Amino acid sequence: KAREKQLEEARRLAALQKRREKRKRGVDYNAEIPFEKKPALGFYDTSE
Amino acid sequence: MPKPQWHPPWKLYRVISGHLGWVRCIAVEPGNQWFVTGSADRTIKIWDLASGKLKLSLTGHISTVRGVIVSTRSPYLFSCGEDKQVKCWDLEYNKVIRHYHGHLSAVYGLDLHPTIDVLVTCSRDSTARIWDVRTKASVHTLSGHTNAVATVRCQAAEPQIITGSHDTTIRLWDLVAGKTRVTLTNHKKSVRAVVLHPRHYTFASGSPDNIKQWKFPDGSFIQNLSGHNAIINTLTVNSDGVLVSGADNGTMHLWDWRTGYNFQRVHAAVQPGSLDSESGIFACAFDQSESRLLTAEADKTIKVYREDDTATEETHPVSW
Amino acid sequence: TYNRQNWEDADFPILCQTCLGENPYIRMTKEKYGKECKICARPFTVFRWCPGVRMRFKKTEVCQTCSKLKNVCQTCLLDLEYGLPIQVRDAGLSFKDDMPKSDVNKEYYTQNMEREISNSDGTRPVGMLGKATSTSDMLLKLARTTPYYKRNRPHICSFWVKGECKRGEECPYRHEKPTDPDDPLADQNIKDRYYGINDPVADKLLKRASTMPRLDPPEDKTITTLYVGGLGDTITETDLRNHFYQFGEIRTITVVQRQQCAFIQFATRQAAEVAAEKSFNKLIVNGRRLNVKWG
Amino acid sequence: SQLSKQYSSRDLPSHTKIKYRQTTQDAPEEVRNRD
Amino acid sequence: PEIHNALAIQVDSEGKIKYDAIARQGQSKDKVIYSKYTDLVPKEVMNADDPDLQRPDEEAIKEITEKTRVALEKSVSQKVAAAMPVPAQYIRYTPSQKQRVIRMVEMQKDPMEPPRFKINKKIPRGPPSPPAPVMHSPSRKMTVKEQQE
Amino acid sequence: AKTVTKQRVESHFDLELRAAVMHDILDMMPEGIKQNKARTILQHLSEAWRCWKANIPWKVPGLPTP
Amino acid sequence: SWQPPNVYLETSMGIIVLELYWKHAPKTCKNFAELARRGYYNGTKFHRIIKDFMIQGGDPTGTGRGGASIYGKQFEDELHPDLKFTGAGILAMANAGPDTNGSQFFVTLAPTQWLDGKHTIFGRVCQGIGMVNRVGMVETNSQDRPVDDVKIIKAYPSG
Amino acid sequence: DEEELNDYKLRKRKTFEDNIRKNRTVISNWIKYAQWEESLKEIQRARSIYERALDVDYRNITLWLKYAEMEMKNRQVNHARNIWDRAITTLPRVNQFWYKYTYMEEMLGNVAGARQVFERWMEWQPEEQAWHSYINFELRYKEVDRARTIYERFVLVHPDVKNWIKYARFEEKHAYFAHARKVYERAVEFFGDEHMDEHLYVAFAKFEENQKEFERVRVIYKYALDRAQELFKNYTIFEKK
Ligand SMILES: [Zn+2]
Ligand SMILES: [Zn+2]
Repeated sequence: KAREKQLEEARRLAALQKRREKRKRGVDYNAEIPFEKKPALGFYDTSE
Repeated sequence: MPKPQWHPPWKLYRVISGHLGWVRCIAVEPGNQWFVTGSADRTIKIWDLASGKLKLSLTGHISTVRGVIVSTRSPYLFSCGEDKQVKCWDLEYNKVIRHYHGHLSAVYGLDLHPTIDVLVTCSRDSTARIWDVRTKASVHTLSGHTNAVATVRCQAAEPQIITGSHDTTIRLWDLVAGKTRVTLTNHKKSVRAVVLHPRHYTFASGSPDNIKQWKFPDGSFIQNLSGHNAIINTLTVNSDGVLVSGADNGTMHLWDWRTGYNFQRVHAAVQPGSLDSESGIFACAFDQSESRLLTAEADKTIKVYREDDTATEETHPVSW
Repeated sequence: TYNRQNWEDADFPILCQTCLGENPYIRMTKEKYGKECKICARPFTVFRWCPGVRMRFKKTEVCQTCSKLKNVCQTCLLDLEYGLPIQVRDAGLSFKDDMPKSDVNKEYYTQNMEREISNSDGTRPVGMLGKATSTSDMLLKLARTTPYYKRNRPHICSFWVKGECKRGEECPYRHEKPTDPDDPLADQNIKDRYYGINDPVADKLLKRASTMPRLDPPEDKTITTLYVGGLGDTITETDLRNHFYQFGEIRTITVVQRQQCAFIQFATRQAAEVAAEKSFNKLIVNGRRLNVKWG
Repeated sequence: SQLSKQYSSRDLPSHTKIKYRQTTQDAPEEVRNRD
Repeated sequence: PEIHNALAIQVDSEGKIKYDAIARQGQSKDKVIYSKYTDLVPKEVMNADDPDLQRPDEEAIKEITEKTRVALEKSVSQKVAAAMPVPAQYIRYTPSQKQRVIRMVEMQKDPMEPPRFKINKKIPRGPPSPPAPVMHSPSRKMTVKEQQE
Repeated sequence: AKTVTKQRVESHFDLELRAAVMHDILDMMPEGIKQNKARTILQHLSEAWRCWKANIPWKVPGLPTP
Repeated sequence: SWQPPNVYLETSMGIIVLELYWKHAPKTCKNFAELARRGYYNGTKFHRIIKDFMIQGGDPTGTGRGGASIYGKQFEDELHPDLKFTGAGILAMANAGPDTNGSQFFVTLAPTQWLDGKHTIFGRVCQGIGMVNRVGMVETNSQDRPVDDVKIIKAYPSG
Repeated sequence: DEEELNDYKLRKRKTFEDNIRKNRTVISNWIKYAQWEESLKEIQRARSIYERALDVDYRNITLWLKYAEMEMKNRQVNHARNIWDRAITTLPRVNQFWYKYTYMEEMLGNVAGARQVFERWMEWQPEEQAWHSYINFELRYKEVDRARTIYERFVLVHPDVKNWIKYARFEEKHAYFAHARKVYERAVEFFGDEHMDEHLYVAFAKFEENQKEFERVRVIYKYALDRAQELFKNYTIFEKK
């Protein structure tokens, strides 16, 4: 919990240290939708 | 509102004991000379039809034998177990000659095509597999049921494959694509047994909700038989139209196929040394003569009923 | 856990006229599962052949499912309807399709659309065919119609780049000196050209398409009367009236042979601006090349 | 799986024939006429 | 002369908008969809002596058996070709943009050659078929005695 | 899929027994009941089998009859 | 004779009362009125369906280039200045070829001056123009023909 | 702090995807993931999460309710109408979907097409609450003859003495006294005429007491002739009146 948050903060500090100074075939959750299932439309939906 | 016909009732005339496990399935030799019971003692026991003597007993399934069928045109025994295996047995050497392996979970039922001679096996991994008999290869894998498929019917008419599963749906399959074409969600409970009429191009489905009669090939919903609303594990129909519905509470309910009129409600007894919970019907099957009824009870007994031949229409009236 | 994309095992590669070549009498080779797709990595059907004489022995790059997705060439990776990059066509018509960048989601979505095409007819550039019919708005000012063979021209002899091709003219690679490596047009990432993202050829053709005033016109100070130079007496008032009858009513259709001016003016200002944008060095009225300006 | 190249020794071609019921083995031609 | 994204509305004249076109989503018209109250209601009991309530007999059964047997034997031969260890055609291409003659020839695939690509790709499964309209009887609401029963 | 060998007999047998318990417990449930409590039924069954192994009289008076 | 100044059509799509310019295209109006009296264009499918531009239906060939007309096989495409495919609610004859006009009615609620020079305009749909636009706004395949076929139920060729 | 928020969102999305891959059946991870995306204002991503949750299991009421509720709370009103259309066409036997879609398209929508949809549910024949709510929505749309036809359809579908008494009271309150007397006569001669419960007869006697009390005395005498203590008290009240 708190130790995991402190480890994440230390990893973020190491990340900014490495940025100041691959992805191993992962799935980038923030960059796009992890799996896309589009909603169906019918008799409506000119969207926004 | 038609007046229903009078099928005569039935009476119990022999009870066979001797299994140390639950009598899971009953198959009859197609020449009606003997029958065979696959038990939960992992025993495939050939019994005499007339004398009732134990002809033979075989082992080999490491888990519970769920299904036993003997081929009507080949001298082969196809026994599916819960050990994710199906054994093909040559009865001339009385040996397992062929092995069907590839289901990821325990196989609960099997069926054969009467003319194409192809195997379909419904299992606990929510799938059935369609195997060539000789080469033991699953040339198809039917999927689409979300729950484990309780039973499968393989008929020569259209559609060939009728799968009843525990996700309250019935799937009716086009065989040549291996794809489901009709799906019936109308049962509120788990579809555990289905029975086909051999001539009327119709079938019925037993569930804890109700019994539902349909019609091939689109699955058009003919009738809803209320009553016998327990967990109907097994079903059979006569050439007369005598429908026997057997549930896991040990009661037999007997009906007309056409009108759906329940003409008989008989609860059988149990073994002397047995619990009251040990009354549950795993396989009801007519003989090839359509004269004797074999019920596979959960107190490790086989109860065979005869027709109540002394019955008349005024001693046993047809209600409404 | 038993999921995979199926293999592109099919004939009929959908190719450009440019990579297709000039010979009607074509000898052909086909590998079944020789290579994999360059984008979705399915094992696809390789089509290798010789279109002409001075050749690369050209062959297909990506799978037929990816080509069915994007309507581009299997070799040239440019759009089959116009000869343009898919970045140019997506900027012209619709750029809301895109593709996921992660490999697992890309393969899963590729399996989903592969199942969709397998349940579909088979010869269709997916969903935006219904919105891609509105073409020749501006992209056909620079869309190719000629079969371009200088991109089918074979690769450069790197041995004679080093000056050491002892074969000379026996070497089938090109004995001409290469292009500029510092030129960003020489970079050409294949995944970028597929995705329609920052392709330098597409940016160069967009920069070129920003140069011509093919639909600018409007040199008249809030006046519908636009004078089309280059018309002369060949373009009369009847051609301008027939052009403005589709846009509505013609307020002033006239021809002046002194200034060679086709004076076109619709009744509506928007219709007059649309007619001037059509005739601003992009339309011909009665066989006369019109170029819209102030009138 | 249409693509696998691993072959078990239980996956070999074996028992490829199917014997059928003769008239001594209760053939379906006599099952129909027999009651 | 004197003047100078939704879905398609499927109205079968008197029937105000067929909602079976909403009940099927990517499913084609060949699949039967039980979606109406007419689909929900049963049929009345009638005469079982009926060619509607009879089999399509041995000729149609045997033709179905032969066609299914031929297709399944084709599938078995495909499985033997896929699991068992071991012409210059003249076609016309129409580019629609001239028409060309292709001497369609395949190449010699090498048996002195290992498998190329790894086929143990573990990706998550795709979406299933679109769901059926859940036809059921109207529900029997349980009492509170039934709920702590 | 792997064969059920000698070392995997009891685990697969208890797994299939538990799956049979789930299939034979999902089917007398009527409409309603959010607290299905199949984990609690598994705890009741495991305590019943453990008390039969221990020859202890096992009884939960709050338990439905079928 | 059968020279309809207006024609009424009630079908599944709705009711359209299209005024036919008999003073502009007299031979085309006579052919359309005699074909409506004989039932030649009634009940046939919607042949041509452009993306909200032209909806031609009633062709016996079903493609939009054929169609049996009452002027003798295919009617003469006799266009006039008073009857041009423009404005809202334009009714035309299905003339996809030169001097070959079918008895199919074509609805164009937008300016269709490209089809006006090649197709004879029957007249201006003063009533039912919104229903004609709603019929013509339905998308079709690449041959301007959708899966759904629009037929004709009842027709009144008054005049 | 943008890269720190991206790393936090990556960690939270990775733990959400780990909970999904651990238990695909448990929809609480899907619901919390979708509400986390809605709190992070990824509305289309939350729509994708709800769509994949419905693809895994479409049989949950709360998934459709949550996704319709977030589409209604956002600007996705037409998308919420799509959600309700799919939920109706997949589950026509769920009363809460019908009630919530007609409430949303009657308050936020104010659509009489929603009343036509609710009449399509009347052709699916619900319980009495839905028929009375369609009667009350016809009265809120200020058409009393429409609500009379809806109550006549309810008397045809689920016939009851209380339903026919409610029809008589509705026709009396809809300024149709002759139709109220005809409804009372049809309740006497149709709604349990063979049963003879003497309650529709008592309601007809009350309607005839509202109209003309000689007919009330005749109806009470006929009910006392057809019938008990209540009929004797009604005949005594008609004699004393
Ligand atoms: Zn090309
Ligand atoms: Zn690809």
